[PDB]
Amino acid sequence: ILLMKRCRDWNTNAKTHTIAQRTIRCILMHHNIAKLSEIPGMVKIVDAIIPYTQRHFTRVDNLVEQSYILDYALVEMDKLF
Amino acid sequence: AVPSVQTFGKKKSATAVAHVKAGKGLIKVNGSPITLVEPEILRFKVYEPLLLVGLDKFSNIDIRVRVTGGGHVSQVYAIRQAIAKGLVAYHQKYVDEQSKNELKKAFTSYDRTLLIADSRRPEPK
Amino acid sequence: KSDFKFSNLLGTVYRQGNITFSDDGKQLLSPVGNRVSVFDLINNKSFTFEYEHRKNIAAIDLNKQGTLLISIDEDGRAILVNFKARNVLHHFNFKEKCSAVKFSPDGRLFALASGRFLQIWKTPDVNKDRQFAPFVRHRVHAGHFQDITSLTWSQDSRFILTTSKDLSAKIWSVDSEEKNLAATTFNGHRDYVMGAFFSHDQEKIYTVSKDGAVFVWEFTKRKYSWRITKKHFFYANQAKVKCVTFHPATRLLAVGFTSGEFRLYDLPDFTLIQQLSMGQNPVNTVSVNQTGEWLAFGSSKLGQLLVYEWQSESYILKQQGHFDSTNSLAYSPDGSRVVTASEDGKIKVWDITSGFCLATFEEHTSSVTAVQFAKRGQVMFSSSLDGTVRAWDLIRYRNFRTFTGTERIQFNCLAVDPSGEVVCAGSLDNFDIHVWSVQTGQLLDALSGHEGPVSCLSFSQENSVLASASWDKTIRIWSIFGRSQQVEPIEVYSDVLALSMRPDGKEVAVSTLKGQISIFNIEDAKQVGNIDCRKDIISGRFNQDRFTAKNSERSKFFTTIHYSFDGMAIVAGGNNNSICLYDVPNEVLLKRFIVSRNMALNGTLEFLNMRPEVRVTSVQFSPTANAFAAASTEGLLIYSTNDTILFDPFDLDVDVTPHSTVEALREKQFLNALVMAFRLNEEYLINKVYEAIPIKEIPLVASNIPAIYLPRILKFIGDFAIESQHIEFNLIWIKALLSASGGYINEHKYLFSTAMRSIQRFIVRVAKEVVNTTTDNKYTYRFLVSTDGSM
Amino acid sequence: KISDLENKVTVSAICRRRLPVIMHRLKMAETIQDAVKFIEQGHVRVGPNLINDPAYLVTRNMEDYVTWVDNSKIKKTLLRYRNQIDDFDFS
Amino acid sequence: KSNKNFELYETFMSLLFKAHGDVIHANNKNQDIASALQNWEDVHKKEDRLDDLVKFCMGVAAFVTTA
Amino acid sequence: KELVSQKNEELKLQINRVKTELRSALKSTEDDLGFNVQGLKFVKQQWNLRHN
Amino acid sequence: DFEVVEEFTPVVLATPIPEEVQQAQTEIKLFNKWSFEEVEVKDASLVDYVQVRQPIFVAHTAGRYANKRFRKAQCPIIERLTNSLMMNGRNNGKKLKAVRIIKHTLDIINVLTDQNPIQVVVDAITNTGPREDTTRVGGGGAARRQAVDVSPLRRVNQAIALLTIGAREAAFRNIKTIAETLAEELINAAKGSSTSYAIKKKDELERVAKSNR
Amino acid sequence: LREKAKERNPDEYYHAMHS
Amino acid sequence: CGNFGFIGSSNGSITIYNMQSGILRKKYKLHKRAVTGISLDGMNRKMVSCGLDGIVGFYDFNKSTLLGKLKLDAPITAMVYHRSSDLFALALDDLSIVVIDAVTQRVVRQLWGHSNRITAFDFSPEGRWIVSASLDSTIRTWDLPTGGCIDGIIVDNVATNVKFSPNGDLLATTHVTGNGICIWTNRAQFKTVSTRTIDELNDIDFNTYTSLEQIDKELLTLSIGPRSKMNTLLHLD
Amino acid sequence: KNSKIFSPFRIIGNVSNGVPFATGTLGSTFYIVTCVGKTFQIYDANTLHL
Amino acid sequence: YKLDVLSSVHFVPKTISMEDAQPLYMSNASSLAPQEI
Repeated sequence: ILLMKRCRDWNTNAKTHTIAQRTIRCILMHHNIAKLSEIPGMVKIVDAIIPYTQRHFTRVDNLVEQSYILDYALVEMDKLF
Repeated sequence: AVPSVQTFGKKKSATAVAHVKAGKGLIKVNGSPITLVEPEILRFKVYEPLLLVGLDKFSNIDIRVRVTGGGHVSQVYAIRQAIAKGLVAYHQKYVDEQSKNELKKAFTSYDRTLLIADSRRPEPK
Repeated sequence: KSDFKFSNLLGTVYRQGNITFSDDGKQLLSPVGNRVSVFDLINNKSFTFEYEHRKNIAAIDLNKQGTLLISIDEDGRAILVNFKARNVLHHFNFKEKCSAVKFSPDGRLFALASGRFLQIWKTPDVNKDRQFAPFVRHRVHAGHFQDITSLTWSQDSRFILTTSKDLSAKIWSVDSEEKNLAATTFNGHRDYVMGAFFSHDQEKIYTVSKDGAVFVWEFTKRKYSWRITKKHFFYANQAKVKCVTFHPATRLLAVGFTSGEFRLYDLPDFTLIQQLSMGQNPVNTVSVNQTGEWLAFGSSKLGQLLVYEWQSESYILKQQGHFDSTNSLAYSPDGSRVVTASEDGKIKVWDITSGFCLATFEEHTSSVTAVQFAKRGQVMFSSSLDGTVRAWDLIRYRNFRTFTGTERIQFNCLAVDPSGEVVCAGSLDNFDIHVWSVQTGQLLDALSGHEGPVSCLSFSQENSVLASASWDKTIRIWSIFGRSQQVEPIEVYSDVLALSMRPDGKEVAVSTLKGQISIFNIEDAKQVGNIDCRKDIISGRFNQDRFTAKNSERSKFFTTIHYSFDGMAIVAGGNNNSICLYDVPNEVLLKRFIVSRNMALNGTLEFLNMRPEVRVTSVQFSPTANAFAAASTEGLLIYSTNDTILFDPFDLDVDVTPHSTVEALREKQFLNALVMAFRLNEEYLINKVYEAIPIKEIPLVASNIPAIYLPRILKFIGDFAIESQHIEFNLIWIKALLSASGGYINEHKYLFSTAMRSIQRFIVRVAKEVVNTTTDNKYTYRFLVSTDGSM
Repeated sequence: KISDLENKVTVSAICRRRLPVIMHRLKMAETIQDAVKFIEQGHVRVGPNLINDPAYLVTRNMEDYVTWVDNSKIKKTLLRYRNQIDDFDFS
Repeated sequence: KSNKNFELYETFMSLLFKAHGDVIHANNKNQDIASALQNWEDVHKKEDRLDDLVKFCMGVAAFVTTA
Repeated sequence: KELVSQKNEELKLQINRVKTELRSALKSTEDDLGFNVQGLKFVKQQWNLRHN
Repeated sequence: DFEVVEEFTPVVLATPIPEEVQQAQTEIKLFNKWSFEEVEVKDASLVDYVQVRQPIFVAHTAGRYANKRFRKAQCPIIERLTNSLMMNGRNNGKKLKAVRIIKHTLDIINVLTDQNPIQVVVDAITNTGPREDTTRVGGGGAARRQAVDVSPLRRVNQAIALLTIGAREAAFRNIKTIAETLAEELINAAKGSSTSYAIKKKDELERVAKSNR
Repeated sequence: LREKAKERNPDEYYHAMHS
Repeated sequence: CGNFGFIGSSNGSITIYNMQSGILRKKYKLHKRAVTGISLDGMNRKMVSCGLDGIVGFYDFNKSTLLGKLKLDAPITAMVYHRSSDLFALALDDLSIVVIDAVTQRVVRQLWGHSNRITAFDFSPEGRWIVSASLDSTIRTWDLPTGGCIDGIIVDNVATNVKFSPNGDLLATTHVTGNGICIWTNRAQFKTVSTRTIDELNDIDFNTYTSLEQIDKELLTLSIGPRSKMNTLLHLD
Repeated sequence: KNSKIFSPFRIIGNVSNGVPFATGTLGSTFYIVTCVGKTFQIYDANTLHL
Repeated sequence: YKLDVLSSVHFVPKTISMEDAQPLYMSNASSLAPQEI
């Protein structure tokens, strides 16, 4: 729960962010879920974790959506000659 | 008892009152006809109100224009403003409205300073 | 192109009269104001009927086949409408006051509460043609002493219960051959009896009173006739019974009292099933479904409507209009929702694909003035007369800035630049144009310049110049960015209202007080033309006049203007009941719509042989829907268009026939078939050839499409893909189209603007929602398999 | 004035916002007896829109713009007596 | 499997998961539910073609409108 | 508008390479983000299902 | 074939209007002598900065043409010519004097070399206005020049200033006056003779730009 | 009288102003 | 717009008068024999003259030039204009009906069928039908999209004139005898009617097309119906 | 003969042809009844509506 | 009410309970600013 407090500290940026997301990924896929639920006081920080990672999810979704202009430039450069 | 109409026009300080009524063509500035306007080089500046639309829209009317005040070129701008807006007022309220806003579209397509004047003074930067 | 039918009516969801369900529970129809509206409660949509009574409307129903409605006004002007095609059918006049009408359950006959009497008529038919005199009066009955307050029909078509304000509730037979069965007169209640209902087995008759008595009449012994076997009491303190109904097939009695409360009972044991309250103002009418599930309520003071599913105690719709207020509107620049702003002082956010107020915004104290969106339509603004303007978003639905002057001054209009940074507002009694930064909610500058009060503002969209306009006969072009603050005045002849700006940012249209419209270029300052519009609006002769009906300059001007997003058509409305729409390059009226025919509204008609007054305060075009909204005294008015019944083709000739298109399709020349159908421009042919093009040549047809049908194809694919179902086929078509012809629309940006709004709000309304739902399903699967919790 | 609104705002002040007496103090009429005749005949606008009921209270921010309409007999005879009848804008 | 009412089947499955998918997570990796939602995701993982399509189309629409 | 009109097979191959590897990287980090947020919302919702 | 008749009576007003005036009522000629039709700008890149698409009657259209940045590029080219010509110490506000000498000037370029005088003045402007230019780059104090280009508004402005000040320098105090010397300098700059002060200054400016480019 | 001229109020009208 | 009256004479002179004073405004002179059909768009931008030498003139009328002169190969009795769809229909004297549009000036529909002089046109307000009454005592309803008949009512008297309502429910036909004006009610706006040529694919027959439920198997659909059902289903707790 | 689009509705603008119209009393409102060519009309005799 | 009806152009009209006027049906504190949370 100390490392989770550090992860919640790290999560609210855009540079220190993928590090926090892969830390919480490794914890979440290598621990027990009932353990992570009944660790005392470990909902009062994941409720602060989830909207920041939702905002980052929509931001990286919008960036990977914007990345298709290279596909458009490719089909136009194919249509050129 | 004749159908008369009266309009006003003014650049800087000159003032031009125009009485348009049903006549037979004559156009007067202080009694003197429109061919004799004083500064002699802006006579086409005073002609072009009655030259954008054709003289056949002036065959039925006659215009007497008193003009006081202002300098030479301000007076002749006042006469062209009074002639133009007097013609469009006479056609507004004595012949057809389609001819009225056709005249108004022609004048505001040439330049709208023929009809209304930018009479609001300066910018304090 | 200007075939603007009157389609919807947002706002004022119920005004006066009795809400009725359809023959099934699918269509709830309500007596809004003058017209009626129909809400489709399963395929969730709404429309409003095109007819119009001459006064306010008083009683509605449709018969049990669902194929024939009759509405009837406050005086006796019966409108009969063939319901399943929205055509007005017959125009009868009953001779006196109507109270309530009711179709018989078979559909042959209907019954009418004509004051103290009772009318019994047989209906005309809808399969045969238009008659001339189709109403045959069957029988009148004249047994009461005072006016009838309601009717109920039996399950079969044999008996009606007429409950009246005189304390009798009388049972009357429909035909005189069996009249000796029951013509009896149940007395007994203390004050007025306001309902009388049969049971399922028609041996028990309930009668419900004003004070709250329920009497159960039964045919028992002491030949032997109609005693009262059971009495129930409601025991509201000082809340008399205001409306009732009783669905017999499930034994459900819904009673709404006169204090916003309603209770509802399982009647033969009289147990209180469910009791709640709507407001501090009386519920006026109730109605049930045919099958007992849905149960709708209409409160008439505030004008709100409930529907209720009471098995699982939950609602389907819950709307509320206003009481005689709609002061402005705004669309969203992705045309999916519309803000109205109401003179009571509150904002509503309707959505045009539904008909529901999905959001109120109750914040302002005093009246509101105008609303204006910015930045693709997820940030809006609202200016009040209270003394402030304020921001809102349409994601969290909350304020975040309250911009105010430091002086407690009201406002009249406002606008906001597209780069969502600055917000301008224009007041009435300090002659200025205030601007606030929307990043930090401070007052940027008191941008002065006029000599009088300003009345209408707009920012541009290409250079973001300001174009103020004020009652010193002057419009004022401002450039407020970049070290300059450049001012440029333009001087109009008469006083000035009602500015709007063309969406390409090259010219500005302004109304005048001398009944005219002008258009001005703004990189220049010369005019382009003035549409004269003081001969083609018909204001109404007031009932408070000495003068005539035409010469009096009452509302011979245009209080609000808007451009269209192609750039040519201008719609304009004023304080009179005439909506005009023009075009700019030919200066002529495309069309003129009268807005209403309510003689309850004072200045409505021209030859009438204080009051509510007809008025139109804000009109806007849709960014995509090819409709325009007016904000009248009634509510929001939606005139929509279509590619339907008007046959307006595009350079056809002798060989292009729909038969020729379909044979070219079956001979598989798909591009030739598509251009052969788009030259024809007909709805079913376009839809048929567009669906029947298969998938392996969408690159071929989207590459070899011509360069002149492309905005029409984009507009059609968007306006079919919103309410289509084939979302992968639509997405394949759009991918092929704006991959093959992407640079051309970018070099011809402006004439594709009313299409590229559509296929972008096709994506961000349904397709991105479906895609993030399947995204969440993939991530929940990946979690529920990748982790391991065995407690 | 904060607490002495108990004594001054009376009938003689709350009727002083009426359009007839504001008209008479603006000297647009001889008296109230024909000021009510003018504003009942419907010659007098305030702001952009015409006002006909002779019980209207013109507010503070509308007293500046309670003027006669264009195209009316009284505006025509006023400009005729002053002899400034600029007949382009209707009168 | 048949590509009909795709949004309704996706919201049915997400309704299942957020309603009582806790027992699914709990006795995850049982053979029955493992092969059941394994073939479910073997059918479902084809359904990101429209994800690729909308991430194309919204970006290219915004690009050719604005710049 | 000049990047389209250029004629360079090396440049368009380079664009294809940059495009596919960048979209692979962004979809990978979005995969991480979405898996984390759905697992965490499950954790919270079953805690509330226990003792809300 | 095709025919449209609008007037039917011979319209003669009660005041006798001159026949040249009622001939000019068909098509507006400059000074009632010169048609703005058939005037084209033979160079590109100076169209919409000269303005010969509006037939005016006399170069005295006194509208507000200076209270914006670029809206002194739409009042016509000969009005900008006479307004740039009006200014010195001996004359400011002598615009009717400036108009009468531009009237004599274009009249005598007609009587010498009849193309039409507004065509002569327009391609004179295009050949006069320079195309590259030098600026003082800073460098801490070194008098190093640098080569830049000139926008079309700067080309038209410097063209009318060079023509006017060349006629000033050519009739400061010698035999001719400003009217006929503007005529001779403007026809030399229209032909491209490299004998006029305008093309001398254009060749000098482009030569120093070419040199220290 | 100069002060009344500077506040002339240009919309005064009486019955006596017809001639 | 009501500010212009147009008069077509017996010597080709079409005079265009202003209306609210009666003075003459302009006078077009193109034909050399008489003029039988004059009309003008809503935009005051394209006017059509139609003279029984057989020629049709498209004029601009905001300028005063012409910009089109189509010739035809029959005399012309009468003309009618549908302004909402820029179309106009011409009688001919080889008994054809030729409808042509006033933008692209093509000969867009050539309608045969009648056997005597036709004497009544009218365009339906939606622009989908014309009704023509003709001196073989018939009344035929042409659908110009398919370019074919729909029905021919053989009325006993010869129908003189045929007009529509502004909202297309009433036909007002007067016949050669009978003092009154006969009124006909259509069944047009109550149901779609067939499009089938008479003498003496059902989707395009009945002029409507339902959307099929899916194109094929590999093309996704959505819920056939509403769209807020998904959001209500995902959030109804 | 028989149509399929337009059913005939009402001959208007015709009040008689030459046949003697008849009269009668529907209680209060006297009605006259006239012949027009193929059909017959019924008029009131208080307001002369039909 | 009585003041603006006197001083306005157009007319101005004016147990267990519920409420028909709300911000949103769907969001319901699942739409909060993360800075505030």
